Amino acid sequence: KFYIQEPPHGSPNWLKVGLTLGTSAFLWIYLIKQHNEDVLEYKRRNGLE
Amino acid sequence: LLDLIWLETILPKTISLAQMKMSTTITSQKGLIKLYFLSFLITILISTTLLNFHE
Amino acid sequence: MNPIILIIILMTVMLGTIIVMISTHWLLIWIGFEMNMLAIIPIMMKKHNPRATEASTKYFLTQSTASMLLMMAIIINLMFSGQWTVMKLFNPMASMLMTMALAMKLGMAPFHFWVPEVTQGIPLSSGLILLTWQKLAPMSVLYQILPSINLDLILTLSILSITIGGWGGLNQTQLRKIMAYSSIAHMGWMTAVLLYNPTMTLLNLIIYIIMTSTMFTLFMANSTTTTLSLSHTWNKAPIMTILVLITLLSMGGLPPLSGFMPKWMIIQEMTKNDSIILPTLMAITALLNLYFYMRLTYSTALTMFPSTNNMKMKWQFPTTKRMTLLPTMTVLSTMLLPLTPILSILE
Amino acid sequence: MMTGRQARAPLQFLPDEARSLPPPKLTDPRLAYIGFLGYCSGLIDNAIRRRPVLSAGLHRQFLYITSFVFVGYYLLKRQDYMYAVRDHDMFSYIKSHPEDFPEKDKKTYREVFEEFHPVR
Amino acid sequence: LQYGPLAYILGEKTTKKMTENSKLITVDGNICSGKSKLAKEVAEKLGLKHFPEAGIHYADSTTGDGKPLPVRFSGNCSLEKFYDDPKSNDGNSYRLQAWLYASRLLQYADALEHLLSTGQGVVLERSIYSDFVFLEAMYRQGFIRKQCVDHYNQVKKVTVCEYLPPHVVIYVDVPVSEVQSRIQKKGNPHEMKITSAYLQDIENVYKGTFLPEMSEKCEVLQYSAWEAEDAEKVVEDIQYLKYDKGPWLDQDDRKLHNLRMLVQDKLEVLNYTSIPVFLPEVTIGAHQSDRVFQEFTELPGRKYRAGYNEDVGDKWIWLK
Amino acid sequence: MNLMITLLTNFTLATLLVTIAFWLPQLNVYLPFSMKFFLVAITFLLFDLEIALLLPLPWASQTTNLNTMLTMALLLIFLLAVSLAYEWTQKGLEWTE
Amino acid sequence: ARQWQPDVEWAEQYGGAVMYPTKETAHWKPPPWNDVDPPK
Amino acid sequence: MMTYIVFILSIIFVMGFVGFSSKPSPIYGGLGLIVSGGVGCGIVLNFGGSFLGLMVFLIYLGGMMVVFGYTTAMATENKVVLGTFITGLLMEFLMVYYVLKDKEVEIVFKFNGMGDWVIYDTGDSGFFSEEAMGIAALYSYGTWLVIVTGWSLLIGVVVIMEITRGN
Amino acid sequence: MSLVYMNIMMAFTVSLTGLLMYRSHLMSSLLCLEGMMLSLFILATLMILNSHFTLASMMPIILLVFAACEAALGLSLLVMVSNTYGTDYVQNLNLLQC
Ligand SMILES: CCCCCCCCCCCCCCCCCC(=O)OC[C@H](COP(=O)(O)OCCN)OC(=O)CCCCCCCCCCCCCCCCC
Ligand SMILES: Nc1ncnc2c1ncn2[C@@H]1O[C@H](COP(=O)(O)O)[C@@H](O)[C@H]1O
Repeated sequence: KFYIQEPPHGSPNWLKVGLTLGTSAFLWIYLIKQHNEDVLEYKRRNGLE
Repeated sequence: LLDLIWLETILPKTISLAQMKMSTTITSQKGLIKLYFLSFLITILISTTLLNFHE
Repeated sequence: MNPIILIIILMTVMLGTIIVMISTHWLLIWIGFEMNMLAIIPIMMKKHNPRATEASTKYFLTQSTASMLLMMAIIINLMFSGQWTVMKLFNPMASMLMTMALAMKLGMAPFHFWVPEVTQGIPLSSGLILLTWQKLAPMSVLYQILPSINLDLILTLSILSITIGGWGGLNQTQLRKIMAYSSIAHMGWMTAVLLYNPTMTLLNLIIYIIMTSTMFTLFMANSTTTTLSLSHTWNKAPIMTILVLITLLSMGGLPPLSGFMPKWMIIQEMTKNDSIILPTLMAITALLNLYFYMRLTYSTALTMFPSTNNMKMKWQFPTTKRMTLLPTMTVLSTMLLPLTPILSILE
Repeated sequence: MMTGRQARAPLQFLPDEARSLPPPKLTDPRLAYIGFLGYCSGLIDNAIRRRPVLSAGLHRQFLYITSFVFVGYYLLKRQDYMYAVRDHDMFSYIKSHPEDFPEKDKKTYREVFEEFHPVR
Repeated sequence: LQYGPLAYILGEKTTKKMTENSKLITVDGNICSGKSKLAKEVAEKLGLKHFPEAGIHYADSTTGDGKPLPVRFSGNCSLEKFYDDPKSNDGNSYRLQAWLYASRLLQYADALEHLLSTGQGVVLERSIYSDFVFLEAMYRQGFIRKQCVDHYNQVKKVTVCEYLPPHVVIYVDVPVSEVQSRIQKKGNPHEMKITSAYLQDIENVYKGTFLPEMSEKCEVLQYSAWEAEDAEKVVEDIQYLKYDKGPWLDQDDRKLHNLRMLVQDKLEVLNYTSIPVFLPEVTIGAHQSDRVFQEFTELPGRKYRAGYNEDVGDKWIWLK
Repeated sequence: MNLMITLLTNFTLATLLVTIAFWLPQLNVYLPFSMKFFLVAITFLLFDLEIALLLPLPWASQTTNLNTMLTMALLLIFLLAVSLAYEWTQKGLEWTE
Repeated sequence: ARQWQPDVEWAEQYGGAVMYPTKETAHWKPPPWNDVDPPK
Repeated sequence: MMTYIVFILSIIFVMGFVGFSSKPSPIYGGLGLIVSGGVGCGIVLNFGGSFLGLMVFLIYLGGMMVVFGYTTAMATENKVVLGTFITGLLMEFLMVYYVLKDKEVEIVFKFNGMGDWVIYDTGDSGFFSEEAMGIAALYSYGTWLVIVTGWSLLIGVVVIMEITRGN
Repeated sequence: MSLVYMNIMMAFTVSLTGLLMYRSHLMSSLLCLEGMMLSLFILATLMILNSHFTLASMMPIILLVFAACEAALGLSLLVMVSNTYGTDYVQNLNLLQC
C-alpha cells in the first residue's frame, strides 16, 4: 500500500461507472433513433423519398 | 502640465472621484428599517403626486 | 435542520413560485407569493445568529408590505374589471401598485435597500436562493401584466436600479453585498427591455441566474464571504481563481463571454424602438459593475495576495464539498456567446 | 411577441408542425460546439476535484459530452422551429396586408440624382 | 461522501451507537506530568481509542502515506527552536502555537468523527480547550506579542464554538520542581532549556483559568503524580460519574448529525485557522507561498486527489 | 336594529354598573419571557385558521359534489391532525403538553 | 527584480468594512468571520 | 342619518385606523385595531355578509388579535402620536365635509356622496344566503384552494417550530 | 364610485403610512400590517357582496387565513428579535449596515 487511510476513490465505483456508460449509450441510441425518425418524418411530410 | 496633470485631470481622475463620491453617498446607509420605509413612503408620494405614474 | 424538513421546505419554496407561474387567478398569484415567503423564512434562519434574524425580519417586512400592495392592486383590478384573470390590469392605479409591489419583491431601486442587508445576513446557499430563485415569480408576473405597465415608471425603476447597483458595489468588500448590488443592476437591465421585448428579459434572467449561481457556487466551494478571504484561493485551489476570473469577466459583459449576450441583445431591442440615449447610458453605467468585478479579479486571480502559515495544513485535504453543477455552470456562464441565436427557444 | 402564437397549444417544446422542418444534422457545427462545451465541462470537473484532467474519468467526460449533445440537439430543433415560425408569420402577414407593403418603383442610377461631395 | 443527509434519512442515527462508554476524555497536565501513559492506560481499561498528543506532524500522520512531511510543508515551525530561542525574531513562537492549535483542532475533529461514526470513546491528550494555557504562558513570559494573543483568540472564538466539550477532563497535579526533575531525567537537550517561570505560568493558567471554566461544562478529575499511577482508581472514578453538566445532554440525532457533517469535512474544520489577519509571525508572502505550494505538489501522492496518483500505484484512473 | 339596541343596552348596563362600582365607595372617606406560552398561543392561532377552513362544513354537505366535498373535508381535518402530530413528535407540546 | 506581488499594505486596503472610508463610515468594523455575534 | 349607517361605520373605521397607526403603544394600538375590526365587521354585516363578519370576530379579533395582545403583554411588560392623530382626524373630516357638501369628491378615484344604500340589489336569493353558498363551495369547487391553503398552514406550523427553536 | 370605498381605501392608506413610518416598536409595525390586511378584507368583502359574485365569497376567508399565518410568522420573528435585545425596538436591527 501507500496511503495510511483507504481513500474513497481508491477503487472505481463499478455501479456508478456502469450507470454512467449505460446512460450515455442509451442517450446516444435514443438520439440516433430520434434523428432517423425525424429525417423520415421530414421526407414523408415533404415528399422526398 | 498636460500629459501628467491636466489630460489626466479632466477625463479619468474627475470621473473616478465622482464615482467614488456617488458610491460613498449610496452606501452610507445606517441600517435602519425606519429610514428605508420612510424613503419608500417618499418614493410613493413622489410617484403619485409629483410624477403621476398612476394616471 | 432535519434534512426531511429541509426538503419539504425547499419544495414549498419551489411550489409557491410554481403556483405563481401556472395560475390564471390573482388570488393564487398572491397565495404563491405568501407560500414562498413563509417557506423561505427558515432557509434564512438556518444558522441561528442575530444577523440572520435581522435579515429575516427585514425580508419579512419588505415582502409583507409588497404582498399587501399586491393584494390592493388585485382588489382595485377587481373593482374596475369584475374579474380575477392574470392578464393586463384595468386601472393605472392598480398597475402602479402592482409594479411597485413587484419592484419591492425584486428589490429594485429605490426599494433596493433590503437586498444587501438581507443577502449579507444569511448564508451563501440561502442568498443563492434569494438572488436567483426569488426573482423568478415576480418577473413572471411582470411578464404577464406588461400591456398595463407604465413605461416611465418601469424605465425609472430600471435606470435607478442600474445606477444605484453600480455605485453600491464600488464601496463593498463583502462578497454577498457585491452580489446583491450586482443583482440590483442586472434586474434593472431586465426591466428596461421588458416592455420592448420580454424574451430578452427572459434571456437576461437566465444568463444572470447561471452566472450568479456560478459565483455563489465558487464562494461556497472556497468558503469565502470576503474579498480578502477570496484572495487566499490561489494558494489553496488555483483552478478556482481561473473560474472566478472568467465568471467575473463574463458578469461584466465583456465579449467574447456569455454575459455580453444579454446586454447586447437588450441594446439590440432598445434601438429598434428608437431609444438610443437610454441603452447608451445603461451600458456606460454597467462599467461600474465591471470595475468592482475587476477589483475582485485583481485580488483573486491576477495577483497573489499574501497567505498564512496554516494554509499549509489545508494543502493536505481535498475539497469534499458537493460543487453541484459547477463545471457545467462555469462553461455556460462563459462560453455561450457563439450560441447567441439559441434565445429564440425562449419565445 | 410570438407568445399568442404558442398559446392555443401551450407547453409544447416541439409542436407537430416542427416535424415539417428538416432536423439539424448530427454534424451540425453548433451541435459540435455544444459537444465541445461538454468536453470542457468534463475537464473543469476533473480540474476542480484535482483529478488528472485529460485521463481521469473517461466515462464521466463521455457522459458530459453525450448529455450536452443530447440537450443541445433538441435546443437547436426548437431554435430552428421558432425562426421558421417567425418567417412564416412574417410572410403570411405581408401577403395579407398588401396596402402596407407596396412594391416600390426601383430607379436606375441614370435617373437617381445623388449630391457629389468633393474630398479636396 | 460516505455519510451525508441521505444516510441520515435512510436510518443511520448516531444515538443507536451512542452507548454508555462513548465518552470523550481529555487528559491534561504540565510538560512532564506523565499523563501520556495514564491516558493510554485509561484507553486500555475502558476500551477507548487513544489518540497521542497532536504535534507538528499530526496532519501528516492522517494524510498521504502517514509519514511526517518536511518541516517547510507542515508547521514551518520548530519546538526545539522555541526551546532554544523563545524570544526569536523570526516569529517561531506564535507560528508554532498557531500550527499546534490547528493540529489539535484537526485532532478534535478526528476524535469526534470516530466517536460519532463508531460509538467508541476517545482519549485525547491536551485538546483545543487546553491549548490556550500555553499561549498565555508564552505571553506572560514575553515570548509572543499581544497581537498574537488577539489573533489566537479570534481563531479560537470562531473555531471552538462549533464543537462539544469533552465528557471527562483528567488533570495531573505535578509541581514545577518535579516537572524539572523529569525534564533533567528525560535528557532532551532542548527541553532542558525551559525556564521555571514558563512552567509556573503553565500551571497557573491550568489551575486558575482552564479547570474553573471546564468545571461547569464537564467533569474535571484532578490527580497528583502518585495517585495517577494507579489506573484502576482513575477508571473507577470515571465509571462512577453522574453526567449532569454541559451540552452533551441536549444532543439529539439532528444536532449530532450536523456535528458529524462538520467534523468529516476537514477543510470546513480548518476554515478559520487561515483567517486574513496579516500578523507578521504567520503571514507568508506570495513568492514563498507559491514556491512551497509548488514544491508540495511535487511530493509523491500529493499532486492529485488520493485515488488518482500513478506514481504511488493507483490503478483504473481512466474509470475514476 | 333590535340587535344594535340590545348591544347598546348591554353596554350601557355594564358601563353603568362599572361606574357605580368605581364611584359608590368614593362617598366614604376611609416578567422573563417564556417561549412556551408564545408557542401555545401560536399553535392556537394556526389551528384556529384551520378551524376557519372547517367552518362551512354544515353548508358544504348540501352539495351535489359529495365525493369531492367528503375528500376535501377529510383532507382538512387530516392536515389539522398532521399539524398536531408534528407538534407532538417535535416536542412542541411539552411542559404545557 | 522579480515580479511585484501585493504586500500586507496593499492587501489591508481590501479588508475594511467599506472600500472608501469616509467620516460617516469610519466607526464601521468588519463583520465576524463566522457571522455570529455574541448574545449580549 | 340612518340611511348613512355604513358610511358612519366607515368613518369610525378610519378614525380607529388613525388611532392605532399613529402608534401610541402596541397595547393601545391593539385596542384601536380591535375597535376597528368590530366596526368593519359591522360594515360587512350591513352589506349582508353575516358569515364573513363573524369570521372577523372569531378569527381576526378572537383569534389573531388575541395572539397579538398576548405576545405584546409578554414583550412590553406622546406628542408625535397626538399630532399625527389630530392630523389624520382633520384629513378624514375634511373628506367628510367635502363629500357631503358636494355629493362627489375625487382624491384618487371619483366618489359619490350619496348614501351607499343606492347600489344594492332589489331582488331576493330564495332559500339560501348567496355568501354562505359561495363559502360552502370551497369544498366542492375550491379543491385546489383547499390544497394550497392547508399545505401553507401545515408548512406554517413547521416554519414556526423551526425558527422559534434556535437550534 | 360608492362612498364606503373611499373610507376603506383611506383606512388602507392610513395603515400603509403607519407601516411606512415606524416609531420604535416592531409590534406597532405588525399592527399596521394587519390593519392593512383588515382593510383589504373589508374592501374585498364589500365588492364581492355588492357584485353578488358567489364563488369569490370564499376569497376573503383565504385572504384572512394566509395573512394571519403571515402574522404568526411575524410575531415569531419579533419574539426572536426580542430574545436578542430585550425589546422589539427596530433601532436594534442595524447590524447589517456593515
Ligand atoms: C423560464 C425559467 C424557469 C425556471 C428555470 C430554472 C431556474 C433555476 C434557479 C436556480 C436556483 C438554485 C438555487 C440553489 C438550489 C436550491 C437549494 C439549495 O440552496 O441547495 C444548495 C445546498 C445547500 O447546502 P447547505 O448544507 O445548506 O450549505 C451550508 C453549508 N453546509 O447545497 C450546496 O450549497 C452545494 C453547493 C452547490 C450548489 C449549486 C446549485 C446550483 C443550482 C443552479 C444551477 C444553475 C441554474 C439552472 C440552469 C439555468 C436555469 C435558468
Ligand atoms: N507552547 C508550547 N511549549 C512547549 N510545549 C508545547 C507547547 N504547545 C504544545 N506543547 C507540547 O507539549 C509537550 C509536553 O508534554 P509531554 O507530551 O507530556 O512532553 C511538548 O513536547 C509539545 O509537544
